[PDB]
Amino acid sequence: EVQLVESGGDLVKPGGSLKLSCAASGFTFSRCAMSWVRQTPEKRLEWVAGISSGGSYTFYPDTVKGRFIISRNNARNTLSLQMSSLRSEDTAIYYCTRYSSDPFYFDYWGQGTTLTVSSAKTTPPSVYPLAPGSAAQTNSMVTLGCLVKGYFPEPVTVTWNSGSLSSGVHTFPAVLQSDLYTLSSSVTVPSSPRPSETVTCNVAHPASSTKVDKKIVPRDC
Amino acid sequence: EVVPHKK
Amino acid sequence: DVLMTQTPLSLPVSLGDQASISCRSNQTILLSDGDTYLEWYLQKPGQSPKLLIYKVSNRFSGVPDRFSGSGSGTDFTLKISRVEAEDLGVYYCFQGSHVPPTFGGGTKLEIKRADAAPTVSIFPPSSEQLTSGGASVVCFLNNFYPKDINVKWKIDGSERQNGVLNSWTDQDSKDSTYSMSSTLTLTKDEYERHNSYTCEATHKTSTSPIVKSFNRNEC
Ligand SMILES: *[C@@H]1O[C@H](CO)[C@@H](O)[C@H](O)[C@H]1NC(C)=O
Repeated sequence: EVQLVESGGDLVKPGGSLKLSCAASGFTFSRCAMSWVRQTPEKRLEWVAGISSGGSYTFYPDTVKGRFIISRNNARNTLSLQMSSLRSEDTAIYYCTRYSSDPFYFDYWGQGTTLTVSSAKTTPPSVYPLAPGSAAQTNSMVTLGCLVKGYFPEPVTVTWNSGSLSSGVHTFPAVLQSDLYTLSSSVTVPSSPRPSETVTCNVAHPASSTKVDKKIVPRDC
Repeated sequence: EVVPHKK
Repeated sequence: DVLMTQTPLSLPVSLGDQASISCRSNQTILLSDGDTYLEWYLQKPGQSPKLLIYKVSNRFSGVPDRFSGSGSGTDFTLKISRVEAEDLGVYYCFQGSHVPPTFGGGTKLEIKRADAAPTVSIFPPSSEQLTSGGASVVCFLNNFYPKDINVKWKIDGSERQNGVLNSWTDQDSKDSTYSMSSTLTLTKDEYERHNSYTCEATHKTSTSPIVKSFNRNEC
C-alpha cells in the first residue's frame, strides 16, 4: 500500500537553503510522476514542483521557478526538493504527493514536514503552573494547567502525568506574539488528586532539546 | 515517460 | 492561473442533514478530450488530505456513497448527505486541467449541536513567574457551542486591556464543543498597583456574563 514519508524541514534563516526528501515504498515509483504540494500557515494549499516518471521533465510555478530544483533517484526510491534563496513566505508543511496514473490529480499524500523561514534565534520555553488559585471552591472537579511561554520555533509537546492524564486536557494552539510564541493547556481532574495525587505537566521542546516537568502544587502566598 | 498534465 | 472561488467558508450542519459545498473557476476546466478534471480532497483534523471525488463525479475507492459530486464547465458542487460526525474537516476543490493546478480556499464543515455555556477558570500569576517581573493572568473558557464568544478583562473594575492573547481550539471530535484561553499580560510593577482581576465572558447561553475572579494578593 502506498506510503510516502518526508524529512528535512528545520528552522532556516532568510537568504538560506535547505533540501527536503521523501521516501516512497509500496508501488513502482518509476511509472508514477510525483509532485510536492505545500500548506501555507494560513491553511491554503499551493503546488510548487512536479516531475515526470524519468526525471526528464520538470514543471514549476512562477513563484519558486529559479529557486527550487526537484529531482528523483528512481533506484533507491526517493524524490527530493533542494530549496535555494528562501524568503519567509516559503514557511509551510511540504507534502510529497503521488500523481495519478491519469496524471492530472494526486491520489496519495505524505505526512508533511514544516519548514520555518525566520530570523528569530531559537529560545527554550518557561513553563509555569497555574493552580486553582484562590479558594479552589469544592464541586467535584478542578481545572489546573500550564502556561508555556516564550519559545520559538514550534513545536512543544504538552503531556500530563507522562500520558496517564489523557482525558480532560485541552492544549490550545500557539499564538506567536513578537517573534516568540505562547501556548497554554488545562486539565480537569476529580477533586481527590492534587490534594492527594501529584499532577505534573510535561513539556518538551524539540529545537532546543529541553524537557521540563512542572508540578501543580497549590499556591496560596 | 509519464509527464504531468499531458495525456 | 485560474482562481477557484469556493463557498461558503464555514458550514454548520447537524448530523443527518445534507451539506453542499460548491466551487467555481474563472476559466473552463474542460479539456478538448471532454475530460473535466475537478477533484475534491478532505483534510480531517490532524491528518493529510485524502482524494474523495475525482474528475467531477467519480468516487476514489473507500469513500462512502454519501459523498457525491456534480456540476460542469465552471460551477461544481459536493453534496454530503446524511452528515455523520466523523465528516468534520476542511474540503478543498482542485483543477489539474491547466498548469498550474490551482486549489480552492477550503470549507470548514462544522457539526451543529445543542448550545453549551462555557466554564470560566481564572488563574493568578504564579510566584515563579513573578520572580522575573512578568505577570500573566490566564483565563480558560473550556467546553462550549457556538464558537462565537465575547471575553473581556477588567482590572479593579475600571479599565479593561489590550495586550492579550486569545486562542481557540477546533471542534472537538468526540464532543463538538470548543474551548478558548485568553492571556492578559502585565508586569510586576503593573500587577502590584491593583487588586481585583476579572474575566468577564459572554455567550448566547446567558444574559448576565459568566464571571470568574480573584482578589490579587495570593502571588
Ligand atoms: C482568474 O483570476 C486570476 C486572478 O485575478 C487571473 O490571473 C486570471 O487571469 C483569471 N482567469 C481568467 C481566465 O481571466
